[PDB]
Amino acid sequence: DIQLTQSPSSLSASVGDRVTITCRASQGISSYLAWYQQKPGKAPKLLIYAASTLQSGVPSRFSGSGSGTDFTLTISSLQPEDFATYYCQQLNSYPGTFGQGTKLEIKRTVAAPSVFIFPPSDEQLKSGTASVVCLLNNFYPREAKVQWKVDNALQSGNSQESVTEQDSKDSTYSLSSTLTLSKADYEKHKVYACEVTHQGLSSPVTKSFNRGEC
Amino acid sequence: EVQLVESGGGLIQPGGSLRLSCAASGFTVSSNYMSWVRQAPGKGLEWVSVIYSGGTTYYADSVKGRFTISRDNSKNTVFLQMNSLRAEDTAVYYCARGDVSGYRYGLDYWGQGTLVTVSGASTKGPSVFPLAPSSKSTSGGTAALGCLVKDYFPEPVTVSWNSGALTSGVHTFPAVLQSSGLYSLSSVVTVPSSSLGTQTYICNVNHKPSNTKVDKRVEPKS
Amino acid sequence: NLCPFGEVFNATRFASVYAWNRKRISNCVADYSVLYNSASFSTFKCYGVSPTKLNDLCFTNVYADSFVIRGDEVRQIAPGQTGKIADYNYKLPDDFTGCVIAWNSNNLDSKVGGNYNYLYRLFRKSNLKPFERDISTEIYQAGSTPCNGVEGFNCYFPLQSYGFQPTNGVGYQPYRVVVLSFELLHAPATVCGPK
Ligand SMILES: *[C@@H]1O[C@H](CO)[C@@H](O)[C@H](O)[C@H]1NC(C)=O
Repeated sequence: DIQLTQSPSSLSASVGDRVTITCRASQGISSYLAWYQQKPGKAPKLLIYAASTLQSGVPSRFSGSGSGTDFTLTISSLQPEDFATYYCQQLNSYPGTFGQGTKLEIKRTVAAPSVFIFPPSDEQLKSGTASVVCLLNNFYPREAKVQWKVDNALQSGNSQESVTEQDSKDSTYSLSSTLTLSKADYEKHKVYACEVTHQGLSSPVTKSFNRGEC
Repeated sequence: EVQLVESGGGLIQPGGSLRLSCAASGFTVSSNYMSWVRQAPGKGLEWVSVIYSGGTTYYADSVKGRFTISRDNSKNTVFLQMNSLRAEDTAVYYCARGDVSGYRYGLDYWGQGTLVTVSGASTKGPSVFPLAPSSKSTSGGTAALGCLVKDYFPEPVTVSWNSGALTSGVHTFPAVLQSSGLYSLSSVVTVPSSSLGTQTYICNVNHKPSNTKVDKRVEPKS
Repeated sequence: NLCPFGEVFNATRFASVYAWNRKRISNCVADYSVLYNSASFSTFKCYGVSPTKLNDLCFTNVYADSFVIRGDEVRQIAPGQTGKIADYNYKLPDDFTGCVIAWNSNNLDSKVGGNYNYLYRLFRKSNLKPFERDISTEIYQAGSTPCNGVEGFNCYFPLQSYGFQPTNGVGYQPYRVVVLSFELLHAPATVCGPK
């Protein structure tokens, strides 16, 4: 059995930095190893084949090295578009084992989120449920906090969050938090608000609405 | 150019059978090694099967006896017949050109993927609601509006804006699995406040597993 | 005189599997049990015959097919097998009567840096017929567009190098293989042990 130990698991690097990822094989696999780059929601893309041969179309800043057990992938001058998960793969024998993956994050300057609050639609309220959405747009770093408040009571357990994958152009994130409550509960309160806390905000920002365009 | 197009994915109850297809154009499937690699949601990659130019087939231990790979030379398609499916087989299945054993070239051309969801749960079409841009003191010059795609099963849903014409500022968020066992997703877009009266914004939601296709118009409240 | 097994087994260089070597052995005395009683071979499988009974038996012609492959591919040098070796390089018939003898040759056939003198065919449109030797180096057309001897996109070099390094895993190390095919025809038997 050939075991592939790929390290690091994650790594954050600034633009223009030189990034190295290692893959280590349990047995001597000669030059039978490939490197893939996988961007969110897309199929893997072959970067280097035969351990060191760069694939056609792949930029010159990508390079492969190593033979036998220790292999490395280097990105000479990291670009924002280089954000992806990188996988090594042994091509020596079946079952063509892939590495664990290395999630590459682009280090960027801190960017504060742009906060937006959405009341529930009348179409949804007719159905018998209310979903209040809080959007946090284009922020860096990924660590943000959305706190729901309904009549100044801090809501807990009735919200879910979703964060977009890092941007290819500006390297920022976006977060969507949804406070869900029944139509009956929704009409018991007037003020709906989400207070956002982030590194790029000196004071927590609160965007709110009063149920009934008030 | 070289294109590999998968189809046949979707929801299948445990023990069920599914037949994935992979239509290739840009190379001859019968003159090539054609592999199938799968990816469990949020996990890594795993080779599943391969078909040689000469007819020889090979499978990964986890699928041996349940999966069958084949091809149609006249259609330039590669098939993977998955039988006796279990929850562990829930993954995005990709076909690729190449082999993984003694093949130094690796997998160069890959399909877009097809989500196979092995679950006992039944198919449910989404409900698309607008995320009403609150007409504030115009927010300077930038306003945000969106779509809430609530309670669908299984994944995925595809959200576009203005039939694909609007791409700058569009953020489609990863779906969340609610306590109901259903997914919910949102796609927002930032547009200038000045175009909130002049231009129209339509979100096109497509849930292929239930043949639902909705085009919701998102305009501000009054 | 004595059958030249030393010429076959103890050769300085071996062939690549795609262009396997064949040695016709006829009109001589062969001690098959002196081969079996040679403590060195990692494989000594016989099909349709025994290595001891082999001695007191007569054959019309005996062939010695020698070549180098990696250890995990030695399994393919058997009747009814599949893989890049059985399919595109060396195929044995199902009704095979003969012996398959292999041994680790990492000491002789693996250079520091990689031995690029040993090749194997990776691409072929169809499987080889038993005992077929395909030495074509013609650029492989994997698409619709003709190649015209130019390697490129969808135009492959059919043969691939083994790249044997001394640091390789034991299964992925070079192994020397010798296949003895026993032929029995209406013509008189010129190869025997104790006649
Ligand atoms: C090959 O060489 C060894 C050592 O010199 C010898 O013992 C053996 O008999 C030889 N093999 C053959 C087939 O002659």
